[PDB]
Amino acid sequence: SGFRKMAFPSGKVEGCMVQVTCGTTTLNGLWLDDVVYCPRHVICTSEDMLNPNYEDLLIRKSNHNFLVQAGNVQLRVIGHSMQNCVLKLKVDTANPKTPKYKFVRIQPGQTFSVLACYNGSPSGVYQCAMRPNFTIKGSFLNGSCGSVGFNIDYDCVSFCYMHHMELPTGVHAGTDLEGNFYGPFVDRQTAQAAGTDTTITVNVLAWLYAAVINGDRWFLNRFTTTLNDFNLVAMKYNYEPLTQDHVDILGPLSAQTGIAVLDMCASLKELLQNGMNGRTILGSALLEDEFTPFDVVRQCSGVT
Amino acid sequence: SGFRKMAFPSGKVEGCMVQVTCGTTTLNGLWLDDVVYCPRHVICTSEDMLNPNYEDLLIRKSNHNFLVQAGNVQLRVIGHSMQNCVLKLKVDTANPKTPKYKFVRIQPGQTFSVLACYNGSPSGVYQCAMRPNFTIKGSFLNGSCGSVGFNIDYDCVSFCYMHHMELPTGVHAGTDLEGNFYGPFVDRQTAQAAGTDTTITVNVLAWLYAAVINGDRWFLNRFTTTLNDFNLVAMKYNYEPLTQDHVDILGPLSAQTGIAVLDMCASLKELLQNGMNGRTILGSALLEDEFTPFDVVRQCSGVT
Ligand SMILES: *CC(=O)N1CCN(Cc2cccs2)CC1
Ligand SMILES: *CC(=O)N1CCN(Cc2cccs2)CC1
Repeated sequence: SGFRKMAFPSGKVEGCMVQVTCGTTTLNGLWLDDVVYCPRHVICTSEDMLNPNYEDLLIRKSNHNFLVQAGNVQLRVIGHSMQNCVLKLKVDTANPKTPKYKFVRIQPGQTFSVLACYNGSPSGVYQCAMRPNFTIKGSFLNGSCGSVGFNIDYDCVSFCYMHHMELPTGVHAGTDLEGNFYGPFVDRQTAQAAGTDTTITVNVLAWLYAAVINGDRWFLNRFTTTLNDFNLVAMKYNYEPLTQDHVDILGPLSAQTGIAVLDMCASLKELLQNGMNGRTILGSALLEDEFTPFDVVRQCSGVT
Repeated sequence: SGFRKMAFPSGKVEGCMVQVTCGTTTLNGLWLDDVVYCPRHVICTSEDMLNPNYEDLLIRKSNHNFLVQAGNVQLRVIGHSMQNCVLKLKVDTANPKTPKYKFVRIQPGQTFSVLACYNGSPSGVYQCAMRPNFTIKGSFLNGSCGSVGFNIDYDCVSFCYMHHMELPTGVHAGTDLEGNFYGPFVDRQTAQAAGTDTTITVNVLAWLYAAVINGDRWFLNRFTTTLNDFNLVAMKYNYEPLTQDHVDILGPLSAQTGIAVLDMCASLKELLQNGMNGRTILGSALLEDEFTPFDVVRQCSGVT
């Protein structure tokens, strides 16, 4: 028992982190097979970041200008190309620690682990979610760019995020491993404001199921609701509308606990309207929305 | 910017996890050099757990009865001994992935990362603190015992915890790597109740400093207090008394932010007496106490 914000074991990803330096700029790169992936803004000076023309800036860079270092050993760059907002640096050596991997582009509401790195060296691992406004709430200082987000399915790492930017509001923006940003963000030092950070309703319900499984049951009530009635309340509280697809995904949690999804919706509706009244659920005083239904099942069953 | 509950990268510890089976019982073991460490309750049947006499039960076990498997390869057990509540199984092969390591016994208030494992296989990593009542609030199902808690200082892993038990209240108890339990807990299926889970005051203040560094400043007020005045409030709210040692440890955070430790104490005092009023600090609606002053400095500076 017990329920924690848990990240995937990071070892498989630690074996892929390298340092990439171009001129005076240093960030992280992801070494998979004979390719090192990194944000294209590694070619920029802080002055270039104002209105960069990446294709033009890249013309002034040759293979020998990209310094790639894995631990204390240098990798030889034999090619470079730009794909959207990432650079792909072909090196002459395949990463011997390359795990089974995939590049996936996640949807908002999906969670992942981040291995925050500086100078190609891992500093820590934490769990994130792709917010409905396509930002993530991470922990990233200067030098952390190129750190990646991932999920693991037994022995295959699905990389889903690469860190590129911090908005003036302290929230983060990045790309998938094809270099396409999540949301409307651009790799430029300009005014970029995030939209409404709505709450991921299906995740809150999954977390309420985890609370019941782990003994926290005070919030269970004698009520039920419908999807349409619940959604009137979800609209008022800036929660994502709940769909039948979300109800279907909560099926296994409903089956395990014996609590119908719409009854859990009614508990969530009372929690939104009445508040917590100074009480906690799984050690939290707010409704947690960065656990998906799959994360709850995984943690509650002990998948390795 | 951004501040997250961050665990250490787990790779160094993943390389040490093995499965240990004795009879019909399977849990995790920690393989360092040619020794595998695991909870001594691996020798028990659920029936033995009621009132086990470990020295007597161990007499019926020989080296060949301890099945140790690292991945899909079996390790040969050439010796076994009991040290307090852990068994040390000497194997004929040194773990080639043994990192630089130390065994440390932590104090309450200290934080650490847990690599939750099942059948010697890592499932996830999360951050914990040794509570003032010597329990930890983890996420551990049957089979998770033998999972370890650790801190890393650059390339040396300091192992501080090994999972052994879950109390009826859903909280966890375990030992250091010498087999001595934290607190008064015993490895027996008996009535064991935890004492008051008081809040780690110095950790809350460190986290308030992290909030100011990361932009959350609404709780800063025009007041100050003394250690004795603050402690009258800390007593009322089940917070640990603050000492001059704690004030000294907060020195670097005070220096960085320009906020005197006693002024931050006064902010915390108002937060305790007035509550949050529906507001949040670093995405939390309660005062977080599982970040030490050292964790805050580490995360805010990017130590790898
Ligand atoms: C994440 C990180 O390391 N940095 C340093 C480089 N910086 C370049 C810029 C991208 C957009 C505007 S400036 C991003 C943050
Ligand atoms: C943590 C874990 O794997 N388990 C299974 C074995 N169980 C034995 C007992 C220890 C004290 C009472 S029963 C502990 C939990």
